[PDB]
Amino acid sequence: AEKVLVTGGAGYIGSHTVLELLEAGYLPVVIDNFHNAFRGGGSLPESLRRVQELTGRSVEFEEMDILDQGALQRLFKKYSFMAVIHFAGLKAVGESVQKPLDYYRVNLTGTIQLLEIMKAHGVKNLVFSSSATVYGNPQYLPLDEAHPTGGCTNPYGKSKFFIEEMIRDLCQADKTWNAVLLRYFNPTGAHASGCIGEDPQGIPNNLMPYVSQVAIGRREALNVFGNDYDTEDGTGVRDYIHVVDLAKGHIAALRKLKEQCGCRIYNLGTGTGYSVLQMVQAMEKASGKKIPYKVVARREGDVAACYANPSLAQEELGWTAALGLDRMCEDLWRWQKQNPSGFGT
Amino acid sequence: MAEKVLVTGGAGYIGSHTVLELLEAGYLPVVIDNFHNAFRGGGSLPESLRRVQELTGRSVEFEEMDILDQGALQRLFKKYSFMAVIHFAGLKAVGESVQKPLDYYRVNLTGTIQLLEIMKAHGVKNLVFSSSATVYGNPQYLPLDEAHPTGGCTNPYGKSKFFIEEMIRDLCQADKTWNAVLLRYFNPTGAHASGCIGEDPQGIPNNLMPYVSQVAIGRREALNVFGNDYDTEDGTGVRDYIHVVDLAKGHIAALRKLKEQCGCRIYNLGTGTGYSVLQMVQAMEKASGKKIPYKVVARREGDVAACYANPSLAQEELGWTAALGLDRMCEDLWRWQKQNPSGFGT
Ligand SMILES: NC(=O)C1=CN([C@@H]2O[C@H](COP(=O)(O)OP(=O)(O)OC[C@H]3O[C@@H](n4cnc5c(N)ncnc54)[C@H](O)[C@@H]3O)[C@@H](O)[C@H]2O)C=CC1
Ligand SMILES: NC(=O)C1=CN([C@@H]2O[C@H](COP(=O)(O)OP(=O)(O)OC[C@H]3O[C@@H](n4cnc5c(N)ncnc54)[C@H](O)[C@@H]3O)[C@@H](O)[C@H]2O)C=CC1
Ligand SMILES: O=c1ccn([C@@H]2O[C@H](COP(=O)(O)OP(=O)(O)O[C@H]3O[C@H](CO)[C@@H](O)[C@H](O)[C@H]3O)[C@@H](O)[C@H]2O)c(=O)[nH]1
Ligand SMILES: O=c1ccn([C@@H]2O[C@H](COP(=O)(O)OP(=O)(O)O[C@H]3O[C@H](CO)[C@@H](O)[C@H](O)[C@H]3O)[C@@H](O)[C@H]2O)c(=O)[nH]1
Ligand SMILES: C[N+](C)(C)C
Ligand SMILES: C[N+](C)(C)C
Ligand SMILES: C[N+](C)(C)C
Ligand SMILES: [Mg+2]
Ligand SMILES: [Mg+2]
Repeated sequence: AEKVLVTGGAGYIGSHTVLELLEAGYLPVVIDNFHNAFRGGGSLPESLRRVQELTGRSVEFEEMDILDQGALQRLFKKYSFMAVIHFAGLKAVGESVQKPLDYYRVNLTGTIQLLEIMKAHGVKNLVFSSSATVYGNPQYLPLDEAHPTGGCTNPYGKSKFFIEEMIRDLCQADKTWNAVLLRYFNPTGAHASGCIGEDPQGIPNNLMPYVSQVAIGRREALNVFGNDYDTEDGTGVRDYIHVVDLAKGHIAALRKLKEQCGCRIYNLGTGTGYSVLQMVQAMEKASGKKIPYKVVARREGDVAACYANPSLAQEELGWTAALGLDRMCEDLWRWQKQNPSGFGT
Repeated sequence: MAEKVLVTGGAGYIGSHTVLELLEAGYLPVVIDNFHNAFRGGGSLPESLRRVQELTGRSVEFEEMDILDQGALQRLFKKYSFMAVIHFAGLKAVGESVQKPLDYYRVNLTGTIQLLEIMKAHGVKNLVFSSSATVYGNPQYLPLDEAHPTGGCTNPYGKSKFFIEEMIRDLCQADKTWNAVLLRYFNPTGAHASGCIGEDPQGIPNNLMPYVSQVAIGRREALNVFGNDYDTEDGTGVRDYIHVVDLAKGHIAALRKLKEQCGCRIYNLGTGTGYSVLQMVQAMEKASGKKIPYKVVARREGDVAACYANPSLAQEELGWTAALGLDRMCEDLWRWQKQNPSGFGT
């Protein structure tokens, strides 16, 4: 009746969201298998221990895989969840092209297993981590919720779109379900404290963490994936949104579920697009470092540009992304500088 | 021929017929099935397979198991050397799908993903998949060629088939070492000529033909025709009925194609000719010599007016075509029904 299950909560967006939830008086229970998150010293992952410290509130956590029915059943028997925020999954567009089965497995099969447990336990309130990739190659920009979905350019985007469809079907089959599908754009930045941030395990697939690792000196130079796109400078254009703003959108989503909203879909973006080179520039500026780069071939699955029309979320969720580029860059750099090796090494 | 061909859902309708064709064509099948929609034999083998053994004088290796059981699947791939996999296993009750979506996603999606993962792990990268004309969504033009748009399915069952195609297409695009033939079946009907095996619907049939045959035999009072106000010659739905034996043979063609290291290939398995509900009723009265009373009721949710294949690509590239006609299909269906009033058993 009270707890909020947060899958993949030790990750980038999840950790920030657990923070916001706690600050807002909610009671999160987090699960993660650490596939893409650093393991803390103690029971808690590093990221979560830090959130526990920043908020002053306990973080209930369990190490587990969403693909383990057993563990999930156990978890649901142990806690009385009121809702589920589902972040757990694989998220690299380019990797998906090469390892489709891993994506279908973790993203599709893992979500199906979670929905089955939820249904079984009567916890029919969900917030799902969707993505702008479900729009496939943009037919128009900015992207609104009315733009066609499907015809994705990569297996990851298909996996997200397929999940949206399953959810719509589930909601059609049972009107008692409420589900908010959040199509995020490109989150960046970090908690203002600089204590938590984006700390991928291994080499970063995302632009910004890679860029920050270059500025801090952990990486020699950034590889720019193509410069022959139909954009102002030829490099990819994305709608960067502060991870803090994005995290806050989850609280608004929780409120929407309480209205017995049914199945709803909202973009979570700023509406302002920035190119690869513009991001590098903003980061040189924030870090005071030179961010060497070189142009390589395009990365399969990538689109030239994508940015959101965030009006719907403002109208129905009463949410808007407050923070801008400067703030994103500044927050990112603060985290990087305070944590040159991320959470640990 | 020492390597084996794994046939999932092989105790079922299309699968059993396919197993028979594989044996006759010299392949060595290993069949798996969980009995979800197949009748348990008196012994270990499913009845359908027991009969296929007698009809061919050849043996069928069989293991009772669920594709969702990773442990059993992993053991299976250790036990045998497979050169290819023909994947028939799955749930197919469209109506139930609209009500139990997750069951459909679990069995069809998760089941396939597991199978593909185990195949990969053991170096088996040759697949034949049971797809369906439903992936084309509501027809935008007729006849339906492989290039007609896919997706936009109207029920979970259909969406699941489309999702599986996409996954396989993605796997093939990623890895040029994979070969996969996606077969879009249209409306399988008929039965093996011996009348020994056929479609054995569990409970009230959801498809037209078994409902028709069951009426003929008196197992059902009368046929309910789902609408007669469609934009068709007689107003009833039009479909491309294709003999299960021809369909089965298409799978042998598929194996041959895989041998060509064909990558991802997609072919319709239809005849190219559509027939209306009323036309099938008349053809069944002709074949059976029995009365088949009907009554026109409301349209059934999700039905399209007409659906039929463009069989050219299959003929030219898969090197296959349906040889059996309408009368043969009805005749064969009737023989099976007549000789087995209650389907399988003893
Ligand atoms: N970062 C981005 O730009 C975007 C992210 N998304 C989605 O948001 C979600 C969270 O993304 P991020 O926080 O950026 O990535 P992340 O990799 O930091 O977070 C995902 C978390 O899931 C965990 N995880 C992975 N597989 C798991 C499994 N089988 N069981 C349990 N935990 C598992 C990982 O260890 C990780 O902590 C994902 O679903 C992602 O696809 C969608 C759009 C934007
Ligand atoms: N009959 C038709 O009109 C069409 C059939 N298809 C597809 O062709 C395939 C075969 O169709 P049919 O022979 O008519 O159906 P069927 O139900 O007779 O055959 C499927 C077989 O799969 C087995 N099975 C189900 N779930 C299983 C699981 N989890 N593990 C192991 N075995 C399992 C069932 O027990 C059954 O013997 C299916 O994938 C179906 O969706 C596609 C188009 C048309
Ligand atoms: O080393 C790198 C990494 C990225 N890029 C480019 O930078 C941009 C952003 O790339 P990336 O951070 O990988 O983000 P996306 O591929 O746009 O996808 C992100 O944003 C999507 C929503 O827009 C989510 O679906 C994905 O999970 C999330 O990874 C693109 O134009 C990339 O080509 C480079 O040039 N070099
Ligand atoms: O009791 C019945 C059953 C069917 N019909 C009609 O007969 C036609 C055929 O219906 P049915 O046998 O259920 O076949 P389809 O709905 O066309 O679907 C079959 O063929 C599809 C591909 O064409 C596959 O996706 C399915 O799995 C398979 O069941 C349609 O016009 C129906 O409206 C009736 O009038 N009465
Ligand atoms: C029209 N667009 C392809 C430039 C978005
Ligand atoms: C006869 N065979 C080798 C083609 C199976
Ligand atoms: C194997 N094939 C040449 C008949 C396509
Ligand atoms: Mg390639
Ligand atoms: Mg009469």
